Amino acid sequence: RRWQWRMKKLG
Repeated sequence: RRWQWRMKKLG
């Protein structure tokens, strides 16, 4: 993963 998001991309 390019980072450690959670659900920011989803929308």
